[PDB]
Amino acid sequence: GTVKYTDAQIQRLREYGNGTYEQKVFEDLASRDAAFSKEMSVASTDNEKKIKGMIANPSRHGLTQLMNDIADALVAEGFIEVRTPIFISKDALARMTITEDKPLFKQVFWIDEKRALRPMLAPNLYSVMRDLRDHTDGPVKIFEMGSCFRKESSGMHLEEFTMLALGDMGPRGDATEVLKNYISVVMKAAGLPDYDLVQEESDVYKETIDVEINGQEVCSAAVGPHYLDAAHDVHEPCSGAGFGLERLLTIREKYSTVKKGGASISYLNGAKIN
Amino acid sequence: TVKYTDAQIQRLREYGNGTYEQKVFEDLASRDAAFSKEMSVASTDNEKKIKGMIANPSRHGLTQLMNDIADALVAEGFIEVRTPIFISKDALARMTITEDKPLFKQVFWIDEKRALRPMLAPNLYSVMRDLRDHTDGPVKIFEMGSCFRKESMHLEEFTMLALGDMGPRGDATEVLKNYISVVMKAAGLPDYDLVQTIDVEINGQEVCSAAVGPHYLDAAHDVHEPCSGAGFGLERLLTIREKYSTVKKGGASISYLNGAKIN
Ligand SMILES: Nc1ncnc2c1ncn2[C@@H]1O[C@H](COP(=O)(O)OP(=O)(O)NP(=O)(O)O)[C@@H](O)[C@H]1O
Ligand SMILES: Nc1ncnc2c1ncn2[C@@H]1O[C@H](COP(=O)(O)OP(=O)(O)NP(=O)(O)O)[C@@H](O)[C@H]1O
Ligand SMILES: [NH3+][C@@H](Cc1ccc2[nH]c3ccccc3c(=O)c2c1)C(=O)O
Ligand SMILES: [Mg+2]
Ligand SMILES: [Mg+2]
Ligand SMILES: [Mg+2]
Ligand SMILES: [Mg+2]
Ligand SMILES: [Mg+2]
Repeated sequence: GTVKYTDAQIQRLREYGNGTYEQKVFEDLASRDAAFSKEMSVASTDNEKKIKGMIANPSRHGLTQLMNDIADALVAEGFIEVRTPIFISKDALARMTITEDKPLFKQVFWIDEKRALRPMLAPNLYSVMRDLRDHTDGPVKIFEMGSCFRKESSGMHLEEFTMLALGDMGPRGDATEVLKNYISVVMKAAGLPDYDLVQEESDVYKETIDVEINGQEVCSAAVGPHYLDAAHDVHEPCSGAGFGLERLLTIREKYSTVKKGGASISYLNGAKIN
Repeated sequence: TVKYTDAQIQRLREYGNGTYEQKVFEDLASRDAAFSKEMSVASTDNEKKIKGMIANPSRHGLTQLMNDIADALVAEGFIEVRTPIFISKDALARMTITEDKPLFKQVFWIDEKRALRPMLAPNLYSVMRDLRDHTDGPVKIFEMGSCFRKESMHLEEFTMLALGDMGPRGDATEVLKNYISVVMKAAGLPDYDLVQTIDVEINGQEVCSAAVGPHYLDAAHDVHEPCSGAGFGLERLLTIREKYSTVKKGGASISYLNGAKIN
């Protein structure tokens, strides 16, 4: 038939269940509602089994594990892991071209008149990369994993999310080829070797190369552009990429929403505890 | 006798991780000679350390400390959790952090109803209680993450380790002291003092506060679960272990990287 679960039913099923409910079709409302009742019980049973398993076998958190898996792969390739402050300045945002008129500006959480929660890692990474160039003539390769914040409103969007951002200044070889190779290192280390690279428009970067899995963006990457590099006193080929770690984990683990695999007081590693 | 001047101490600590406050000199000329030499050594040592990190990169020192402690706690039966940085005003109020408490004035507000967490306890206690709804046995969990406080060994953003144990125990104080030992040994700081609630100090500097039975976290229930917990400042632990001359060098920064100044 053509009858689907209602939007409310889909939300109720996804609360405790990680099935693919949006695909189901039914002949009529009675059959839809009977199937909903059955699948709500399955979802709750499966959820409880997962919680009992985590209690019986304590483990590192799934998001922490993914971070460690990727970070170890990048260190093995000669990337320095950095940690930078969550607070950044209004000026730092302006140097990314994120000023009052831009849409991303409206998504920023301000702490005071001059400081904000970072919505991206690039401002701090540009700073650190430029300073590291003072200490070497070779490539400068760094990465950070940490929380970024944006006002949002819900598909694959969190207000606090974990970005992995990498930067490579002065790469040996063509900057685009080098960028594609480091994307490959990350994706394989994350357990997601199958993905598409797709050119997309960008307010900040003009054009990005995005990593998409079945049409879902999990990363944006860019070489420069020159104006952005020069705004950070960078005067050589440069590239970087930013990955959404909860998005990666959600896709790999087949969680039905993006809210289950990261930080939460309701979910733990895909299962709802309350 | 003369010591390094206050300005000389600050200048030496900018690039250097020596212990400069103890040095004594016979006269200004010898102080100034020693200062010039120690400044030069600190700067060259710093440059070499940065060149070594570029040449042979490693996991960040703070990330490594988190992993070392986390490994040890999971081996002891603790579940790792991650909770949001944002918490509600009501959650703080249930913490007893109300408009009158001095910590309240240290809170970074995001809007009228939400703040950056100044500690991990409110979220950790909530998660422990919910996990206890799913088992008959005790629940032991930990989190490591950023907390935020307006401040004057203090950082505005710092990394807390918080661990908790809820449910049937038996000699809760000795069990809590053992969890402290597990963390401190895994961090590479086996020598410390317990002080009085229990505080952990190294040479007089607080690095952890711990408690049995903080039933104030649970005003919503008449009957409480037994519980204990402990909170550690990870930058403080790393600074002490690595002998960095300030607390600003081992954690998150755009001027320091693993103890060394990059600008
Ligand atoms: N609110 C969010 N929640 C979770 N992940 C996010 C969020 N915003 C961005 N990301 C991730 O961070 C990566 C780099 O950020 P960025 O390129 O600025 O995202 P974006 O273009 O705003 N993505 P989108 O909002 O889906 O169109 C993205 O590719 C996502 O994987
Ligand atoms: N601003 C800060 N910067 C770094 N570490 C901190 C900070 N505040 C607290 N900590 C650490 O977090 C642990 C638990 O927090 P808490 O018990 O609230 O600290 P506290 O009593 O305010 N300590 P203090 O401010 O040194 O007197 C402390 O023992 C410290 O190791
Ligand atoms: N568009 C997303 C993802 C993205 C794209 C290109 C980037 N290029 C860089 C170059 C140098 C240093 C850091 C970066 C950086 O993080 C970066 C991040 C965002 O920024 O949120
Ligand atoms: Mg967006
Ligand atoms: Mg996009
Ligand atoms: Mg994008
Ligand atoms: Mg204090
Ligand atoms: Mg204290």
